[PDB]
Amino acid sequence: EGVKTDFGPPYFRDLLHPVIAKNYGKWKYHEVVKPGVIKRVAESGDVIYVVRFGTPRLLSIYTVRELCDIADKYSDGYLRWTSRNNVEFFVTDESKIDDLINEVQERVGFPCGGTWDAVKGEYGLSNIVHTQGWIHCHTPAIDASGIVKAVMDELYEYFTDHKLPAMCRISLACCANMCGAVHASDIAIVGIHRTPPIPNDEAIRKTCEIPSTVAACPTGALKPDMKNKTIKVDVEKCMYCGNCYTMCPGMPLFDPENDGAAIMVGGKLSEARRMPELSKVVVPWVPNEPPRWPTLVKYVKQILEAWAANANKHERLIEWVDRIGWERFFELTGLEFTQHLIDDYRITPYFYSEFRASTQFKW
Amino acid sequence: EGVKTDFGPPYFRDLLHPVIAKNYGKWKYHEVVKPGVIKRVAESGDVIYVVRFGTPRLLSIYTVRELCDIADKYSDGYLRWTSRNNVEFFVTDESKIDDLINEVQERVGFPCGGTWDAVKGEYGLSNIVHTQGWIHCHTPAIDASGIVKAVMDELYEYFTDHKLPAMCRISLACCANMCGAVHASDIAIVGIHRTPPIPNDEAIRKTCEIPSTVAACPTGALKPDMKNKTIKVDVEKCMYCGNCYTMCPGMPLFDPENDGAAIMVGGKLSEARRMPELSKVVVPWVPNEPPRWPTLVKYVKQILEAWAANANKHERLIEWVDRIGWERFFELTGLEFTQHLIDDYRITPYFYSEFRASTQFKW
Amino acid sequence: SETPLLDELEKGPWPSFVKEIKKTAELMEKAAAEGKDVKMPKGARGLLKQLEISYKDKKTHWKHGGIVSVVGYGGGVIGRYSDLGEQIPEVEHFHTMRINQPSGWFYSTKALRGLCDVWEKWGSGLTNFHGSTGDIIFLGTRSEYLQPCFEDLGNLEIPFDIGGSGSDLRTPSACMGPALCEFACYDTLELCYDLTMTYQDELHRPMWPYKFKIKCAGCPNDCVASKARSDFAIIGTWKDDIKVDQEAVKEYASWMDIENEVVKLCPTGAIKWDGKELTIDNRECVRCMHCINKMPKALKPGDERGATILIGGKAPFVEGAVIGWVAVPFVEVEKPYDEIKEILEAIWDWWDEEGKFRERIGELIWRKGMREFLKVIGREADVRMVKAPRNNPFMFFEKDELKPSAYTEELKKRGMW
Amino acid sequence: SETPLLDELEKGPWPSFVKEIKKTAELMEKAAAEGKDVKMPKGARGLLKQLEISYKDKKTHWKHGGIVSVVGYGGGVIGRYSDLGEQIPEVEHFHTMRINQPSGWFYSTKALRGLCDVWEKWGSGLTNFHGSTGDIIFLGTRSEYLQPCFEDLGNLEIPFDIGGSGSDLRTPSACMGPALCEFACYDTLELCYDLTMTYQDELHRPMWPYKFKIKCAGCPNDCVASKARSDFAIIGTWKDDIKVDQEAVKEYASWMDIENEVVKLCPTGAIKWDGKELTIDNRECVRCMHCINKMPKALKPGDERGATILIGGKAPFVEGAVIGWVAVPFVEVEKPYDEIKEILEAIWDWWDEEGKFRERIGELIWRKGMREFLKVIGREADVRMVKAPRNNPFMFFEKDELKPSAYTEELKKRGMW
Ligand code: SRM
Ligand code: SRM
Ligand code: SRM
Ligand code: SRM
Ligand code: SF4
Ligand code: SF4
Ligand code: SF4
Ligand code: SF4
Ligand code: SF4
Ligand code: SF4
Ligand code: SF4
Ligand code: SF4
Repeated sequence: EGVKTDFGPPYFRDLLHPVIAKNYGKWKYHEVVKPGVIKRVAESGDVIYVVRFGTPRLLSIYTVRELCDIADKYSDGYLRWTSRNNVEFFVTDESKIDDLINEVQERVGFPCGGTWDAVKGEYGLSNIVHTQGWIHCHTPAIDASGIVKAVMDELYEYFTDHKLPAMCRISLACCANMCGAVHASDIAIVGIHRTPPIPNDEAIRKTCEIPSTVAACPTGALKPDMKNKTIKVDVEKCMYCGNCYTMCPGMPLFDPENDGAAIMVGGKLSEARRMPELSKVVVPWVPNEPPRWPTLVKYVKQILEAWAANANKHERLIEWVDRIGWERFFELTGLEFTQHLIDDYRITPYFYSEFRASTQFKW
Repeated sequence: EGVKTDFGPPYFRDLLHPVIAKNYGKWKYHEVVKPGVIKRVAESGDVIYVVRFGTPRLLSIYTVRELCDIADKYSDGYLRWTSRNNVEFFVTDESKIDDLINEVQERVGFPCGGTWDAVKGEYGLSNIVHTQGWIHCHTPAIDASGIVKAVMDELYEYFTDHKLPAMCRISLACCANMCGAVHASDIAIVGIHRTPPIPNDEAIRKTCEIPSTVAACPTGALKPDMKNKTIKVDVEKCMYCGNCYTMCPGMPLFDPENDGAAIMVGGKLSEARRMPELSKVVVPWVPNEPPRWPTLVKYVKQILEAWAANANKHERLIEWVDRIGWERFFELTGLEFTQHLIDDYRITPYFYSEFRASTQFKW
Repeated sequence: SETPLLDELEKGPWPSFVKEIKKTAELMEKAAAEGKDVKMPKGARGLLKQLEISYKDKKTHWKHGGIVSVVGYGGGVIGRYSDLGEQIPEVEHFHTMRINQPSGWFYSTKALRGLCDVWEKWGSGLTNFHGSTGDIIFLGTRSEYLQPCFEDLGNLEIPFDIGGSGSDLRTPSACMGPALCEFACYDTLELCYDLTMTYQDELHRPMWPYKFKIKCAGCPNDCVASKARSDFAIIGTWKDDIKVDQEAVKEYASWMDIENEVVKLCPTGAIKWDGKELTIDNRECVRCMHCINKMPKALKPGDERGATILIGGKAPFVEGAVIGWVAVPFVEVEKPYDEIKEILEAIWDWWDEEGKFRERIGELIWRKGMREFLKVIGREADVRMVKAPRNNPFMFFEKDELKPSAYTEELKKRGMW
Repeated sequence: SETPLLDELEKGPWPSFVKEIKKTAELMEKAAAEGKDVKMPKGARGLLKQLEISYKDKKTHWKHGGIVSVVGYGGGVIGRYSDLGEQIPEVEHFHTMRINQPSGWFYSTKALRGLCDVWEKWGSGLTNFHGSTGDIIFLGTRSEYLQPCFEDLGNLEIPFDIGGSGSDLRTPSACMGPALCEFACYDTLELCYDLTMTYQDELHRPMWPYKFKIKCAGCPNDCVASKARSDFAIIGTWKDDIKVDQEAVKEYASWMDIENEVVKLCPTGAIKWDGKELTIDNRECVRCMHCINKMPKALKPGDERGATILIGGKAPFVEGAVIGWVAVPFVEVEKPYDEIKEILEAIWDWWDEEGKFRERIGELIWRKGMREFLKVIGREADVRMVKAPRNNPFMFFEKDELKPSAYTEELKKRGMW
């Protein structure tokens, strides 16, 4: 016998809603009824209603069972999540759509919304993709779950409606190794340090493999100390990425007062209208202010409300910038351009800017 | 007393034709009358005609003496050269313009032309900026004067008339340190090596400062060899740039059978309509074939004719590509894309792609 | 008030995570007091008390992880310890388990309940739905519980395996694709699972110089952020014409501003509308999706389907953040996917043989060059791989491309060349 | 024939450089035969012969040169020696003297006649009009003749000094500017001349880590290729409105297609035409010049004039070819140009202090960062310096910007900060 291994996840096809299983790869068109409700008509003529809700991502198993109770009812015991950590139900009988929407709100407190209609041209804010934060991670500069709650509270109304002229993605990373699509979002919140690491010589000797710690620094600020058998850090060359702390517990760069978040904009993943773009820093640093992070929230709101105001139907934030330029962008958003925003990261090769970072090309 | 030094060039203002000195900074407008001939009208009412002629750049003083005789006869003893090495005369009596053109043509064999007219949107091909080649330089891969002569013979009709729909600059660099603005030219001819150097240890030891020879290598292919007090080359990392031979006579890499020219396109210097751009390689290599370099000339002409045949008015090569894309560019020019054309020059920083290399910005 | 700073975040309209954590501990302690087989009832409370301290301190309270796994596997379990280990005993070990999600995150209620049963028993009762990569996150358990927990997950009527972590093939993910989406150019969910199954060993037993991720997107809309979030982004596309029902477009133009909201927005001017006919120049089309996005009833992807493969996508670490670039312009997606597998394996053989410690595939290509990368996958250089040809003449030439000469014979004579 | 390969280049319509060399040979030989004081009657014919052997071998026959100069100067004369010196002794020494051009290449015939007489006497009789930087090139003389040639030059009725070469300020150059051009935003010729005179020492006596180039363009058309070919590109611009003559625009509207040739080609859509009234949104205009270029009788640069300065322009070596980027969005250009001279001297000091052997200014800025560069020239960062802000979060913060913290004190009493 022995403990069975190497069997993988369940086969997805066994976990499909019957109407979905039958009409697989055979749909005619979709239709957004109202915000949070999307209709899908099959080539067979069958009609199923997908219904989307915001989740905190982090779920109690009890808030899981309680979703399964709802699932058996409105949706034949079938269910799914999204790529942005929303939850979607599948209702056949369209009279029981609102019942679902209401029961969900009273049972678990999960708002209906998170959708968008490109056809008409009206968009809603979807969930924020984020990570662990102080809940579980050993190298964060900020905490995801908290800021997410604080931001979405302010910008709730946007998730619930289609009040936006184009698609806006808000995403978050708790440190520089930027987990999630954070480097490619319309608005990004990125945990940064602003303080170099003070080496712990004792902790390094016993635990740290030095040569790979030294090799993992992108600016070369680290040099092996032969003596001594420790690491030396050139403060002039450190930009507080904290990669050395990832590699070595003897290299903390943590300072509660100076750690914070940068805000980046102008990212894009889809091909539609224009090419994918990496996010760009437009606010160097805002403080950690648990629990409401009011400075962060105000600056995200400020930015989003600026682009919302000006942007033409479909025109995303980076597309807006394409049109007005960064000169007018910094004015309207009311942000200041400092030297911190001039790229100085030496190691990335120029030739990457010449590669096709897109599926867009002619045959 | 002692030898006079530090006195500089003659003050230009004492060398300006009286009508030009009088109306300095007081021009109404210019009109391109016909190829080679530009009318300039001053606010004062003075009218001067600037008549332009192609030159081989390498001039005989006896040619300079001839041009002086002509200048005394038609332009009151005044003359200039242009920034692409054409020569210009200043005629006030409009009824003498053709006497001049014909007399220049006859006496020195220099053709009138090398102009363009933005207003009507009709453009001449001007002179090819080029350097020393085998005439005087020790680091060339190709000749300069031979290739320019061979290209200008084939493209001559475009020098004397306004036959092209936009500006086309053709520029030649006899090696990779591209003396000239060859690196931002609509069509650039750039000499290259394809063979690594063979260290001559005796010559290196005698004449070369090792550390600066080593550090002149962009790919880090050179290492000092303490034992034999010389340099070792890692052939795997050498891309035959020639820089180490610029530094050190003990590092030649010339191979007369494998030296040749790359052909690059899509450079733009002016701001007009779109930003400046560095030229991009589209033919990796063509051989030196003196005296006519037929293979090189055939490709330059092939590229020019394809752009001319499809380009809209004003639309320079890079603007033509902005429109059609590189896929259609290689098809229309009949050129092959190979892996050579995928940029691999590692040292150049990505952040330079993010700097505003241009005077276009909003106030 | 035990937790004054966290309680501020139970307020507001957005679903509170603080509410989620409280809801867990309270019911887990309610279960354990009722004689239930709960090994960690104290888990979620201690987590809340530590997070409360972290909010006060404005710093993490988790230290570096002493490595841990299950029998047979090397990855899938991430070790974590609290530096308040003695003050809050129950979070001295709070290890995460990554549970392989079903392709496209589809679930029946049973499957989910099964997961809850095992985790209530062996863990903190705290989960993430879903993790960034796509895995189900079992958040917080001890070292000697890992082994029994894995036994039982596999013995469930709907059984789940462990996902990928460390220097392995990570758990692949895929957009909803053909399960829900009329845009799908191929069966994303089948491809995701098939891959997950084919390279089980490379997922569970990390052997590579670093991590490697794969994400499958139905169409160029990239609904799983594949180009940014994976080393190997398999994105759906087509070769022939966008299928256009002309009457359906008239149904749009009855109300829609097709000239402004569609025509003028097409990147390459390929799409025309005059009032009667819509015309698409598929030679000029870059299959950006917008027009199909705009008029999904009317417009559709072509019949000749497959995928473009974008290589390199990664977060910034070491050499810089990467949105994947074009590696394979077109490849067929048909079971058992031999053409895609052949590619993946060739890349892995090469990356294992040549990759430095903690070097991502994209950094390796950057270091080695596309020429080497292309010969490894056995494909030709193609203009579609670049936004533009190189802006400098510093090209490497292969030995065999050179004209034989006095000079090459000299190089030969000395054993260089 | 003596030169069958070069003879081929006496054919064809383009004026022949071979004819130029041969003419020199014939007439220098004739002049010397006539008793005229000509020290190098054979130099031209030696060059020709070496060039013919070069065409046959497809390689240079020049070697690395010895250092050579005129008394008092360390630059401006570049030694060149042939490897064919025994076979052709008249070209064994064949150095170039770079003679500083008048601003904008303006001459009277008396000036040129002076140059021709001096070079006839002491040199090959071969010249370039002009060197790529701008200088007159005296192509080919022996070492013993450099000094007496320079002396003769300096004693001419219209005298000519040596330009630059080596690690110095090279000979600045200027487009024609206000002498002929209605587009000029400043006096290019005057500025050029003034910098040349002001920094004679920096030009004649190389003292820097490498070469430094200045070029002066009167307007954004950049007719001296300054941004590609000079480390410090002074490019004319304006701050206020384009001057529009409406009646003149109507005179254009009668024959010229303004919508297609002007309106649709403006990079920012700032210029509108409705059939009666031309409008310019100068808040949207980026001063690209196309509209003015299209309509010089109607449109003029604005009244508040000066220059944008572009920094770093260079050929590839070391770190890549550079088109220069915005260092100074706007500076006034008024005699005696104190603001420009200030910027220059600050840059030079800093570069002399920090530069490596053979490091260009552009490369130093890439190495030290724009922050250090901007403080050196005492100016604030401007959004006009970048095409976009940084695509990564790895930002350096200065000490004074950080909050006073237990950590900042811990750093202080450790010898770091
Ligand atoms: C729900 C979800 C499917 C899934 O879970 O697998 C999804 C679903 C669809 N996406 Fe998406 N997208 C989903 C992830 C995305 C995200 C990826 C991400 O953020 O992680 C974006 C890429 C972000 C980016 O580009 O930076 C994405 C790029 C798009 C684009 C956006 C249009 C644009 O202008 O860029 C299309 C176009 C559209 O609006 O119809 C699109 C269109 C669609 C369509 C309309 C396709 C269809 O006809 O069914 C699907 C309906 C959703 C809707 O609200 O209209 N979907 N798609 C996605 C999860 C996010 C969520 O819960 O809100
Ligand atoms: C005489 C000369 C300046 C000098 O001091 O010597 C010059 C003079 C003029 N240039 Fe220029 N440019 C001169 C080299 C250049 C070069 C620099 C170079 O090629 O090395 C270019 C920059 C090249 C580039 O853009 O890549 C240059 C880019 C322009 C532009 C841009 C054209 C465009 O469409 O991008 C204008 C616009 C125009 O066409 O009227 C221009 C326009 C002009 C105007 C029309 C301005 C005026 O109001 O008189 C002048 C007459 C040119 C004509 O033939 O129409 N000039 N101009 C130049 C000698 C060139 C020759 O013999 O052919
Ligand atoms: C589990 C997860 C957090 C979450 O719940 O969202 C995670 C969390 C950690 N990541 Fe990650 N990464 C998670 C998805 C990502 C993604 C997004 C994705 O995979 O779709 C990225 C960007 C894409 C990429 O891989 O480049 C990402 C980029 C990183 C980086 C490495 C990036 C690089 O430049 O090479 C760090 C650094 C490292 O690996 O040492 C890292 C490493 C880590 C470590 C082990 C922290 C560390 O520095 O040692 C994390 C463990 C904390 C913990 O115990 O939970 N993680 N990480 C994410 C996966 C959930 C899942 O399994 O489904
Ligand atoms: C004379 C001239 C060629 C011509 O016929 O026009 C010239 C000729 C030489 N150049 Fe140059 N360059 C000439 C203008 C340029 C220009 C353009 C300009 O000045 O407008 C450039 C590009 C801008 C720049 O400087 O980057 C240029 C970029 C170079 C490069 C190095 C640039 C770099 O850092 O990459 C080399 C290599 C070096 O500096 O050692 C170089 C070096 C040389 C050497 C000394 C050859 C060598 O490898 O050491 C030249 C010897 C010629 C000879 O012996 O007869 N030359 N060179 C040009 C100057 C004459 C004049 O005074 O007007
Ligand atoms: S982004 Fe950083 S802090 Fe957040 S989960 Fe990833 S590694 Fe941890
Ligand atoms: S924080 Fe980053 S830059 Fe500083 S020493 Fe550590 S790895 Fe290097
Ligand atoms: S481009 Fe090269 S070969 Fe030509 S003169 Fe300049 S350095 Fe010499
Ligand atoms: S030729 Fe260029 S790449 Fe090769 S060793 Fe010399 S400097 Fe380096
Ligand atoms: S990527 Fe394409 S097929 Fe997949 S869900 Fe998004 S729009 Fe549909
Ligand atoms: S898919 Fe995009 S590029 Fe193609 S026709 Fe439609 S809008 Fe244009
Ligand atoms: S740079 Fe401007 S001012 Fe100078 S000649 Fe050219 S168009 Fe006239
Ligand atoms: S100068 Fe250029 S940007 Fe300004 S209005 Fe004219 S064409 Fe437009």
